[PDB]
Amino acid sequence: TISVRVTTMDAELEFAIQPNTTGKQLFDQVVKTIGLREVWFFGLQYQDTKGFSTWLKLNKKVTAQDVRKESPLLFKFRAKFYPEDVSEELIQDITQRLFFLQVKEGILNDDIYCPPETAVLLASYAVQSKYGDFNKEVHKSGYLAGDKLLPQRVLEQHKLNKDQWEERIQVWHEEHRGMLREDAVLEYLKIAQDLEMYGVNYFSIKNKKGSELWLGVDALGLNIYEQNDRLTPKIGFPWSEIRNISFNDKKFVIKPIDKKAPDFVFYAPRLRINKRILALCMGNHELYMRRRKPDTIEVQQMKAQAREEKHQKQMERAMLENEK
Repeated sequence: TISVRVTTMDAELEFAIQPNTTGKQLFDQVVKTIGLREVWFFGLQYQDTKGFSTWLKLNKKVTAQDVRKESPLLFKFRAKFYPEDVSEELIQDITQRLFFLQVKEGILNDDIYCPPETAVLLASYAVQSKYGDFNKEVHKSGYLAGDKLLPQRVLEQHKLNKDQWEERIQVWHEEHRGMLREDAVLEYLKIAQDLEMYGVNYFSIKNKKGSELWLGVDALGLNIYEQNDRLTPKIGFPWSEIRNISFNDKKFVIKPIDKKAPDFVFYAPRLRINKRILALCMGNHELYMRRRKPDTIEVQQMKAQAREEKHQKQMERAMLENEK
């Protein structure tokens, strides 16, 4: 039997599996352990035998995928898909917290572009989540001096020092007094989800002519970007307009729903990456159609459980808040 370590954005988990264990059986233990039921967004990422970041396929034996000759096997539990609207679609506090931490990681390392003024508001919600209500006795000058709060490109391209950035974040921290940490997490996600790069998987492609471009795959559809501008799509293909996505030997074809419009063609060189593109397209299209049908009874019951858990946590805080 095989020892496994799974890291979420804020937890270490240890498991032992049979060598016959599928992805789905390992994944099911992870989500049961952390109490996550919104499982459709998530997957297990690992570094393969060549050092490439790889999604574990749930419908295959773990040890048959290109996992390393390590012990224990290491995985990262991460969101693979994003909702169109966090308010509507992230039901559980755990789901909200794991999206929050994964997105904030990508904001702070400059993976997800964020203008300075937005970075300050995001940081103010991250502070409310970490520290709770501002109190001028504890949150003295320097209270944020030890925190990674802004993207490096925001800290670089300005001549404000550490102290001036902390003062700007504090103004908004003070404004969030009375906000539950979980409500700050949600307000963070509501701002982040409107960023141009939020929830976009980028891939390096060419058109027929050989112009170097980017493909974006996201919740809403496909986008084509100029090489030097990953913020503004030059062309958009909503999932509602895509009949089929396929590739054969570097050549991708996007067939439209309107059978009289032409196909869109692009080229991507790596078989490994082309499979990953196809999997994100099929996964994003399936969730696009699913969120346009009515909530399953299962989802209604998760919504109920979440609302009751939230009501219960309020009662407990009411009881403690009262004692003194």
